[PDB]
Amino acid sequence: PAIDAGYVSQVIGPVVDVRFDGELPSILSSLEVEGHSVRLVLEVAQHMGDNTVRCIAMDSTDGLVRGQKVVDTGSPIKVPVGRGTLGRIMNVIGEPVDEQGPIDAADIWSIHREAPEFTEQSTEQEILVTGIKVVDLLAPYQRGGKIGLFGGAGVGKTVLIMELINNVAKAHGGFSVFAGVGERTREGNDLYREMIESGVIKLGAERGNSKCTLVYGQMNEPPGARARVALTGLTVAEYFRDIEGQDVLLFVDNIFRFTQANSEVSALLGRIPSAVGYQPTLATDLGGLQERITTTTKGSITSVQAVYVPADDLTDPAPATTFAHLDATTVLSRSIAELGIYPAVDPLDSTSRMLNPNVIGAEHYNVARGVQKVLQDYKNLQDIIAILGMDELSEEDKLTVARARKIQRFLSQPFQVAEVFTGTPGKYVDLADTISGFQGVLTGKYDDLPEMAFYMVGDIKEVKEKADKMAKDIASRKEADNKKVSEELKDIPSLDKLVSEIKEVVIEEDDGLEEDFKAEALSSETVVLNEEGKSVPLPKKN
Amino acid sequence: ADAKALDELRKPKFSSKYLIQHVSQKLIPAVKEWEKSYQPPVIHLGRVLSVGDGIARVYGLKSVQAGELVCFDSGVKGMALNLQADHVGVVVFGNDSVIHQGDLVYRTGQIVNVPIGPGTLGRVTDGLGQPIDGKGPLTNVRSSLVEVKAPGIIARQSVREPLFTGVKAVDALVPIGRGQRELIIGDRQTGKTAVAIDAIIHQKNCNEQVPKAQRVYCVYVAVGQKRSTVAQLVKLFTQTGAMRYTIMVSATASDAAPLQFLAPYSGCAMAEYFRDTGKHGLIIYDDLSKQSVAYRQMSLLLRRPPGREAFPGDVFYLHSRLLERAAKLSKELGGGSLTAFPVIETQAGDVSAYIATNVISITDGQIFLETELFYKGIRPALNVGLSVSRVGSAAQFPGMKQVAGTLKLELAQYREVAAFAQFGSDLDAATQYVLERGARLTEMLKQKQFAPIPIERQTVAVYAATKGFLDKVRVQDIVAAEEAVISQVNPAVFKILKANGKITPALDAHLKAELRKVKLPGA
Ligand SMILES: Nc1ncnc2c1ncn2[C@@H]1O[C@H](COP(=O)(O)OP(=O)(O)OP(=O)(O)O)[C@@H](O)[C@H]1O
Ligand SMILES: Nc1ncnc2c1ncn2[C@@H]1O[C@H](COP(=O)(O)OP(=O)(O)O)[C@@H](O)[C@H]1O
Ligand SMILES: [Mg+2]
Ligand SMILES: [Mg+2]
Repeated sequence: PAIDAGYVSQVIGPVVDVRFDGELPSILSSLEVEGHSVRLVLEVAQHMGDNTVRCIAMDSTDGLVRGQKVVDTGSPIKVPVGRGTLGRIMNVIGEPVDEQGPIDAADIWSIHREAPEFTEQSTEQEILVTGIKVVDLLAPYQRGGKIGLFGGAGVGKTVLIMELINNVAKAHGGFSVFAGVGERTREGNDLYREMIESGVIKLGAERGNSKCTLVYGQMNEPPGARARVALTGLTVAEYFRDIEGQDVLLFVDNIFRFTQANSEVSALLGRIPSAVGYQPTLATDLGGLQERITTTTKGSITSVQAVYVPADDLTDPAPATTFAHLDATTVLSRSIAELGIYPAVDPLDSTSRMLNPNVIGAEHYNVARGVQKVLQDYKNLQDIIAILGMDELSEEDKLTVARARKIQRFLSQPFQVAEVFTGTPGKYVDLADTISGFQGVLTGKYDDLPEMAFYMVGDIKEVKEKADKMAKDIASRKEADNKKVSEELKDIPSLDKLVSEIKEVVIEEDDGLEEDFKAEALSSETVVLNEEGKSVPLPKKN
Repeated sequence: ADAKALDELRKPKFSSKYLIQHVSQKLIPAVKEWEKSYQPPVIHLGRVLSVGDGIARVYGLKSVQAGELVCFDSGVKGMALNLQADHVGVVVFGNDSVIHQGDLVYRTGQIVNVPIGPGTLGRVTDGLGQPIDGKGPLTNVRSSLVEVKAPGIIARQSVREPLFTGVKAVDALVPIGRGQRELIIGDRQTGKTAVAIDAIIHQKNCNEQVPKAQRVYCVYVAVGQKRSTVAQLVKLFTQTGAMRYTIMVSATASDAAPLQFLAPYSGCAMAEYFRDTGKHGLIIYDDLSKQSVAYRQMSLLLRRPPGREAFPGDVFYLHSRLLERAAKLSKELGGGSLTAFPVIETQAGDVSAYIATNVISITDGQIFLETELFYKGIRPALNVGLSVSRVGSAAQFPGMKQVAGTLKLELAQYREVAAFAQFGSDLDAATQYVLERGARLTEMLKQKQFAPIPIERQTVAVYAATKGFLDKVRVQDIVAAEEAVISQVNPAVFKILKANGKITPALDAHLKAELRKVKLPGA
């Protein structure tokens, strides 16, 4: 009872020091706080030195008193893994937050482990066709690769990661894990309700036929829950990769919030801060997390991670550290999105390890490098285009500018998840079609077509049909005078006839606020507690 | 100086007591000689060790909770921020000059809470719920915590209901769902407050004709502003009768930075009464970029390490945990909602700043207000290309959704044929059509202050703009033409558009009929 039960020494926001009279717990062990309003779980971070451990709290620490009993569990935060977690939502510590009863755990796995060794590294490169033109052309994804979507607050990496879910997650036959780390709870609810009506999540007795498990540590959570929920997502994916042995998709929306939550709790751990304001241990924390999202000899994790960049700064150390861990970076730009080009992928900053002629073929590699050379020459020209206008260019330079504006518009593409707020239906573009289309624009076969026929079209057929649609209208502007449906008898009851079918509403003018209200009688004085804990009015001195 | 070599010094190891009973009989007369020099010892109360910079370090308080509202003997209230091994760090909700070393700190026994209920409606409170309008204490109310966690995934549903803001540019182009959060971002003096005020006045106008469960109860949180501006605003709300539905939380520029920091949380706690009881709330955190500055002051006075621009690093969490409470609840939680309108002031149009991009990553859309459009008289100065509300889209007025799609496409074409013409030297006469239709629609979209427009009279006006019926007025008299359209068209068609919601064929028949028999003043 006494030993292996420490007491809360001090509370500093999300950081709780616990004092153990004997038998201190190991670092990364989970501690339960007894007597709290909710389940407060403390993960041990440091051994402070005077029989004091220093812990990070997975919930809010409001209500923690400096004597509270803290019970060691002798093990880290351990979450339910297995096939029984499919079609469920879990929080960071593994509790089900979908109100679907408990989680049928095949095993209960610790969220902390080591990365798979160098002996267990799988080194095999195969393409993952997404149906996105700019991704499949200029920065093609790997089928067991780590994929980072770098974004600057509103440039569209959640729309892009949702399109990658829509396009990839059904053609892929294995399981899928979505880890929401520090994002909107509205987006988690939308993803849940649209994975139910897609049949990817099946509720009730058909739960075993679900293809996706959701782990959510969203941005209303304290900094201890956002710093560990990526590890819960990795544990759920790692059980499928290792024990079940099959191919997993791991979508992590904002892996930046892991780093930001560690830098929030890191100032209160008593560390000297590093660059811009960050924890000194940024690179090893991110490395220890990101080295576990790999494929092995036994399984495969295709990892898509949204990476927020803080003030549109790619030299900020959390994006600049994340860049080393990714096989394919898709860098999304703000200035591209302000040209209306969606997805706002920077074609001269998004790289891949698969843009290699020994991997994707010489034709694909050559059309990708040709597109990049045209766009780079346009970017080199834009400074003199802005001042001197286009009238001072050479004629091969005007050809460069015309073809580059054409392929800038042609990398734009409507999405099947943006069709709900744009009206345009979304186009999946196969790899051979986008290769042949960009090869044709590079050779010169479409110099007759205008710029805006390439904008937001799927194939190179659809730029031709959009020129057919744009051209035909170029005359169709008026001559819709009468012979309308807007007559006064053929479909038409009268206006005062139309008022007579308006239904009446009941207006009460009571505001209905005092219906179920228990009103606390506030005092005229500040009621305080005295030395004995009795609710006494505030005494009168100063 | 070991620890096991110090616990061995708990057991007695002297065996010679010629000084224990020498001083044990001389200690009590010594303590009784210096007795009036003792302050009485303090264990469950507190005593101020050191106060400064708005942070009191308090000895004692053995059983305070973290985040608990403590009370100084001056009457000024605090918050037990960090409980430490020997003291308690308290942030002082008020001026720290009335706190001295040696002052008794009394624990109130409750985590920081504000009065919420129906009786807080109509009232101007400070950042902690204490009323400043002078008309008494808050009756018919109950206290509730300011730092409650936002509802989870399973306690939410998608926004469906359309929450009309009364602004034509907003309700046409950037429509706002009922549980949405929409950012009003712009420079200084660009109409950021005016959009939120028009939303509040429009909710007063709509509450008189909805059946008591679609009523929206506003809360205005005025953080960091001048007190004269808040006084003029409360005067305006009482002059228009809107104060019957709104609360005015105000922590002004002279107030302490814990009060300016906490005022959005107290305002959101007051509005969460309406969210959690099936009613509907609207909350405007006016200049959340001043709440971030007050929190940066609090963090740098606690000597916490600064990060980007100087901000603590949990300045994202500061705004995220606040704005996440603006939800649309599920059917088994009442169906209530809370719409948030955070306001962020940028410097010289830089929206890639730190707090700006922090809140753009939290909210569901933005309302950009450009200073160039504002200086040219286009008011509300909505940057139509940059402002977005996709969650409010497919949750808006169906009659307005019919007309606003071609409005959006024509404004997109107008922006690009204005970017096409950096110069007046080459006319095309095919782009000149859309360049005059776009200057028609821009003049159509601008409206004047404190007069929000009902959604049917917005729908009819934009119907009369994107179609014909307005091509004879040049650019100048389109405000007068739109007023003539609203006044001269038979007012039954507004009732049909309101109750049917959309434009039926039998309705746009009478729309094309009634719009041709109005007399436009530019001829
Ligand atoms: N729709 C409008 N039509 C005409 N004038 C307007 C309109 N909206 C605002 N204004 C004028 O613009 C001025 C600034 O308005 P407002 O106070 O709403 O902007 P603001 O962003 O709050 O500026 P600040 O934040 O610096 O107070 C006001 O004096 C108001 O008269
Ligand atoms: N592919 C796209 N097509 C059209 N609009 C987009 C696209 N991607 C982003 N947007 C616009 O950008 C906004 C932000 O998208 P989101 O993915 O939520 O950004 P982030 O996650 O980077 O903050 C959306 O509301 C949408 O209006
Ligand atoms: Mg996002
Ligand atoms: Mg203002």
